[PDB]
Amino acid sequence: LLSIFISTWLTAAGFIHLVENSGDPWENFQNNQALTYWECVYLLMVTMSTVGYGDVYAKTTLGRLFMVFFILGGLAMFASYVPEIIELIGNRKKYGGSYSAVSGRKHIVVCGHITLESVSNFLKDFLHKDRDDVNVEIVFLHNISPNLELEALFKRHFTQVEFYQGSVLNPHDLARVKIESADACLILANKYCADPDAEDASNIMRVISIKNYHPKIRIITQMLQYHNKAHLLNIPSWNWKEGDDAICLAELKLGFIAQSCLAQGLSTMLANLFSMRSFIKIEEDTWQKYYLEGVSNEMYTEYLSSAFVGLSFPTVCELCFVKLKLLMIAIEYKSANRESRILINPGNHLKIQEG
Amino acid sequence: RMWWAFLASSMVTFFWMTSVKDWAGVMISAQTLTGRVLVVLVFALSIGALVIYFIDSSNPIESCQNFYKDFTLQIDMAFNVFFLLYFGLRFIAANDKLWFWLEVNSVVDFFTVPPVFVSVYLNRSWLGLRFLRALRLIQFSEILQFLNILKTSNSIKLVNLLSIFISTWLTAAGFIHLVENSGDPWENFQNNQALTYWECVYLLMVTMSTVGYGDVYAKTTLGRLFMVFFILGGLAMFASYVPEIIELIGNRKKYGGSYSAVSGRKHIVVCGHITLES
Amino acid sequence: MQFDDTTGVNIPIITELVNDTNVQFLDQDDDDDPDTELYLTQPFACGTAFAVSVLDSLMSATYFNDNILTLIRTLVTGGATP
Repeated sequence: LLSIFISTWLTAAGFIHLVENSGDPWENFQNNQALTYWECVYLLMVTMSTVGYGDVYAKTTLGRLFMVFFILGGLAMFASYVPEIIELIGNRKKYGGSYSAVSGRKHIVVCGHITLESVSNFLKDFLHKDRDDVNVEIVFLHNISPNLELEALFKRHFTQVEFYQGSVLNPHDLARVKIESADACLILANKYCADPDAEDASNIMRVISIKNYHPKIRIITQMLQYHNKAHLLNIPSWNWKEGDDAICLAELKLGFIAQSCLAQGLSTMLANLFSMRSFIKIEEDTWQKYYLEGVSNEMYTEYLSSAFVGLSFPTVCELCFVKLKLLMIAIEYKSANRESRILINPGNHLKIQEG
Repeated sequence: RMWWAFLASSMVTFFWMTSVKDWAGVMISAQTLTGRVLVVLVFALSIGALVIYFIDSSNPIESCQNFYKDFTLQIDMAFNVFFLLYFGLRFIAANDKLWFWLEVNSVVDFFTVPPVFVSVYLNRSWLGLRFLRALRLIQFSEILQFLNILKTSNSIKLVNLLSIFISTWLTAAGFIHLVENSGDPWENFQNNQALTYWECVYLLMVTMSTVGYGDVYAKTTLGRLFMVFFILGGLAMFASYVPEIIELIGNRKKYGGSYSAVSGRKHIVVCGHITLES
Repeated sequence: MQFDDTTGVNIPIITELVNDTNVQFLDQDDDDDPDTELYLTQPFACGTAFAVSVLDSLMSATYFNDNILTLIRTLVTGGATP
């Protein structure tokens, strides 16, 4: 294209230069014009950009005739030869590239099914106003390009969210999101599907791929059944103790209802105990005024003091309640015989072990 | 005429440390409140220096400038000192020591400050490549985020497009203004043309809109050459950088908005399945 | 799976695969790189993974010699006589 452009431009400039140097035969060459070739190239570049200064212009009628024919030939070259070829050099890729590894930004890679509904709640309760020290840049990676609603959603969180297009099976795509160094990778899953063993085994495949790339990453995934979660203990690189954990939607979603059948309303407590929710100060004596005084309470894990060692569990609960106003729901008992097993409200017979 | 004493010097100029290279490394990124103020104060003084060049256009290209004179000239030199002490720390603080040798933020400073720091020893002034400092206006959208006005990234892309438009337009206008003020070397500078900078900006705005009056036009052959290259560079900027980005600011929503509650118009809301037949 | 009288990792298996860039998942042992030639891949070399796509190479090898295919067809099928 550049060669045919420059060749046509220089050829027509040379032709009109030759015409304008000589005069006119019917005027017996009495109407010449003195034009250097560089000024003539200036003329036929000003012309084909439709600027048209007029500092240098054709003065021979035979030259004006060639200019009339040549602007039509230039448009016929422009409307029929280039304008589809220009559009072939106009398909810029929307979501490509890689991640820029800014230091101090442990980029969480989130993959698996990604939709406005699934991502929005997660983004609302993850990138919340009441977090402490969030310097963490979420990197979504998914092969289907998003619709316009996700464009509007990602534009809202501009400083923390980057989307990328591609699978998590091609290890080149994992090399683009810098999966090798990341605090953890979270694989989401659809709430609904035609077959739960489709997306269950697909997420197991994604866990296999991500641990095959870098075997020292924490993966927090989702499952849709309970009988498909045993395939995660299949992988030798998957260590639950190391902190790689799988959240089963069916077990938790339809376990909360089961515990609620015992205690009417436990789901509200165990959902407000873990969502980072904003306290709104209500002055008026409503039920909300008494409700929002427990929403701002959350769950923490903590090692115990040495002074509590050897005592009984209700004694330490009594001290932690009256003295420090902290409720100890459960403790971890670790023995050589068995893997440490969380015990909730352990009986007085059980005593505290050191550390 | 020692115009080449500045330009050739500019061309030849173009031709335990691991803990002090990262002392300002936190100040490069937008991590502290202190790292903001460095880019803000190199940008505001770049604006101030650009103003001097705009005032300098009236002045003759080559002149004698001493130390005890008009204070604009005296504070211009302190601006240049602050500039060199600003971008001098990033020679060792740059991770890549290869692409700093051709960085657009570095070539813009190779050509302005070394003519000044040679001209101090000469006690003169030539209207050198001081128009180039508007190329730092691409860092405008960097510092307008920090004042918490640009938060929607569509506004940030709009500010980026307007900034690169105005910066390219003013830079090319300054370049062709410098070319048309002087004459031609092969004609021994006998073919000058007297152009104010505002008329020159008028010229290169009439040009890139493909209007082309011709009340003001290039008369130097070296100027006409730059106009030929610059209209192709403007179309190459127009056909390959903007025309997809313009279309990103062209998706207007068909059926949005709300209802205007005109009094006396009890508006029946009809919802549910809606089709031409029903 | 585990058994007593051992560990199920010693069990000889062949699975059929449908992708070239999918064979590295079969092999628990670490490999030098994710981007490994299929021939160089540990599972293929051991012979515990038959990719279906390498048969697509035989159409090349049948092109350049008329007798490769009848050789494989009589070596493998066990006398596939017409």
